[PDB]
Amino acid sequence: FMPPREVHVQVTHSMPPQKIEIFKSLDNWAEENILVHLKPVEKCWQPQDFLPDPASDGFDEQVRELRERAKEIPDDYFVVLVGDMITEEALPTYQTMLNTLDGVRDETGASPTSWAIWTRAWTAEENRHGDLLNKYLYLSGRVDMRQIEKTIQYLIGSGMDPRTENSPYLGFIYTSFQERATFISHGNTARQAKEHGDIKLAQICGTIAADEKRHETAYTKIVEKLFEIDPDGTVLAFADMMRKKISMPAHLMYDGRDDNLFDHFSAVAQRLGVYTAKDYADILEFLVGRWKVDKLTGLSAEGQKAQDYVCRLPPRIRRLEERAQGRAKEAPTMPFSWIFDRQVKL
Amino acid sequence: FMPPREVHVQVTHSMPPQKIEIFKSLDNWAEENILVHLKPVEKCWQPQDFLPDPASDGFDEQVRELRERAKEIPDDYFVVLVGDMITEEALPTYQTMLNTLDGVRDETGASPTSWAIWTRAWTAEENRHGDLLNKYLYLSGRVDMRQIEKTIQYLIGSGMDPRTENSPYLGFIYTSFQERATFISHGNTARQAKEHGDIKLAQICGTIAADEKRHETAYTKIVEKLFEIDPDGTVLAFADMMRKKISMPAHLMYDGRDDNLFDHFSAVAQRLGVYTAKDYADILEFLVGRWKVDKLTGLSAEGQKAQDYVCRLPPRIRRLEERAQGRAKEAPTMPFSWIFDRQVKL
Ligand SMILES: [Fe+2]
Ligand SMILES: [Fe+2]
Repeated sequence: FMPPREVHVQVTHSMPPQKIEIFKSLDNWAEENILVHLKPVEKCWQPQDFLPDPASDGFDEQVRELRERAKEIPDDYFVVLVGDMITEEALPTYQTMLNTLDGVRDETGASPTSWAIWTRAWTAEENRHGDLLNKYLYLSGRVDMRQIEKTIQYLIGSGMDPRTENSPYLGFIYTSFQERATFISHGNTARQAKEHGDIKLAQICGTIAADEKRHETAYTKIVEKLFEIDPDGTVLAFADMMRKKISMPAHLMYDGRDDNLFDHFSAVAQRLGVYTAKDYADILEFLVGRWKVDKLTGLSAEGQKAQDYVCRLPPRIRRLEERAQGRAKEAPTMPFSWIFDRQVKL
Repeated sequence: FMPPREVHVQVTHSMPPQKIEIFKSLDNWAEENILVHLKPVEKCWQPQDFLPDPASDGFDEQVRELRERAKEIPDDYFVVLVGDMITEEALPTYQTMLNTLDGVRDETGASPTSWAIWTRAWTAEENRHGDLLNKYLYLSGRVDMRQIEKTIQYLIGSGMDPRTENSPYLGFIYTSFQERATFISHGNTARQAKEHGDIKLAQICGTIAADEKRHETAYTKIVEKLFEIDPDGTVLAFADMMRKKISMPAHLMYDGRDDNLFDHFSAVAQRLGVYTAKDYADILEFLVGRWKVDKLTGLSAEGQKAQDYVCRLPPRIRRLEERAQGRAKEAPTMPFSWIFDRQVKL
């Protein structure tokens, strides 16, 4: 019953150590540019805002309406939603990931540094996503919670190596790409929940999307400054990540039944138009756009090629991955333990 | 609206670096002595096992029975249960904490080392506790979930510095003490749920207790080997931790309303006999017993005093903290946002 393992040689601490200082120097910069994308907790929504109120006489009719509505939502959607939700619940991993990063790590668990304050805050904000989606899914009755729980335990046990090699350059680029992927993801699960008549679920997805967009803005701003301070190392970092392809935090997903669970979940996501290969491209083009990569000049021999590769990658990735031919018609149907081994097209 | 902050100078990397090797050496030892307390995921219980089944015709009558029973459980209990639950949900922090530890850290997020495998697995096991208690509490309708959620967000944002200084010696002693504290905690919330007629909740707490006992056994076994390999550094570490007093992972608890929320939650917990100053002693006595600290001989000048301090501490802590006089009668009554500002004795 072994889950899938990371298949690539594991590289640690691949950024010149003499560069930690730049992040220690950037500390106050971060305090005034990042710790603003922090809504005070009192201002933040909480999951309870979107769920039946267990301390109200309303509770029953609310739970009943929730379920009544969930019937008009297809299984394929739920598979995607569930996958989405599982990714979210693997958060401990993700915090841990951010804390592998060399100049921006929380050395104690309660470090007073801007980098740490941000990490602990982002995590606290992120924690509400799992909770919300979880309970929603629980209440819905449309899904197999035990299999979903099992999946999550496998996932956290497995972890992820996003191949950031302990580099804040790579780490912050990764998360930049990452968070945008899930803004689109939820953006669409939201759009689609409305289309299937469930405004309250659309609201759940939409709010989660808003949160991921705010975080996107923050991590890009860190990278923007890195591009500004150290163009060379940064372009190099961006090209490195793209060469490796960004791998989603949930790729080692496993439910004890399906050895290609991630591939399969992603396929459904793609068929429904929730998150496509097309989007993956749109992300780094946006990112090449945002970081004005084309507008950079004066770099090292190695910088030249890195820039050009990263600038010219989206059109190629576009063609390469727009031949949905074998799979945008004769995709097989496949069971999913998350929905009691009911089946959906791939 | 600022939460409480850690009040002690933050010390990092206080273990001689030349000692990382001992943990790298201990790697295979850990694989055959620790990765056994790993029940395969398939064998593990999941939260759904203890909750109403949302995909059953039974769901309603189950939710109904759950709440009917929660009425016969007093508010003070719930305060304790909720605080217990919040501590649990601060898990991201705790994984992060274990990963601050120098020779036992996960360098990548999916490190193939025994130490990392254990950390990721322990975390995946621990994740179920929050989920379970959360949903239970949500269904119960006896508690204010929004205030609980808000508390959690503050908590994760705040984190904890358990003062382990990046030392696996200190880290593993901390978690050794820690996990035993919550085995007792849950042991008693369990006993007491039965006493108030809610067997299903007793089962929830009892199962969570079983998990923590398994983990206790593992972390003590790491420390046992450390005592065995390096008696000096270890006794020194144990005395250091005790001098500092072990601080619970949730001490910086805050709900936007009560500036001494931890103290207040702990007080209720003490009044109900869930976790007392008396217990805190019983833990390190058990630990001084378990690690046969008294039976050690041949140490350094500094080792002598460290051993004796640690051996003779529990009786003193016992007398010192058994004068529940000012507080084991005329404790004030106090509101708790976790229960809609209803009040309980302290
Ligand atoms: Fe998220
Ligand atoms: Fe626990």
